[PDB]
Amino acid sequence: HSQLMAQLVEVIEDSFQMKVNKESVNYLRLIRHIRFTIERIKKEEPTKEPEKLMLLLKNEYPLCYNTAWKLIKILQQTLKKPVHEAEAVYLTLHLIPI
Amino acid sequence: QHSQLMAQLVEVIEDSFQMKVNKESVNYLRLIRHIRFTIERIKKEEPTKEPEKLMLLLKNEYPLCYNTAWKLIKILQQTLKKPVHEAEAVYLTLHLIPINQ
Repeated sequence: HSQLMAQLVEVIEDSFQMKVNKESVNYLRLIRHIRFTIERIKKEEPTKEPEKLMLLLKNEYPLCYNTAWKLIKILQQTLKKPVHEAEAVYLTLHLIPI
Repeated sequence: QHSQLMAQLVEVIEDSFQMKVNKESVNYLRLIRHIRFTIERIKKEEPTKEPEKLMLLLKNEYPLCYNTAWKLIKILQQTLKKPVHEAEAVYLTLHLIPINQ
């Protein structure tokens, strides 16, 4: 899907008004994710909703991810209630901009 | 309140990122609002509809990456001629975020 991948890349460059770093880990990862999503779509297999997101966030933003978990550690120690993993995902996403 | 708890969460954030949060800024306010909601869901022991919640979060907080992901998803659907699920837009947004920055 050479022309398809090129077109997807162009939409991203136009939209974000940047040129991709084709050297970078983030880019290499994106193209691999797109190639794999193509296959899942062809096969009509479901997306993994949950624990997949966690690994992704850990790899893309280790510092925000681990920061989320230190927050959650303090919350558990204080409030004593269990913490559903989905909470580390939301916090990681709220921390990235800071 | 959870005032001291909040204060302690913010120090930890400041120290992790090697920064000072301007406590008279919109991003100090945004941050603590999201954090109080986390506390409330933990204390009250409430689960979230995770695909549903992420889509809402991303739309509000990463609107450029989210909207661009939806455009890509529609291209894939039209080219491959297959259904695409909502979860794709989410996982694709998360790969774009580090790209836009």
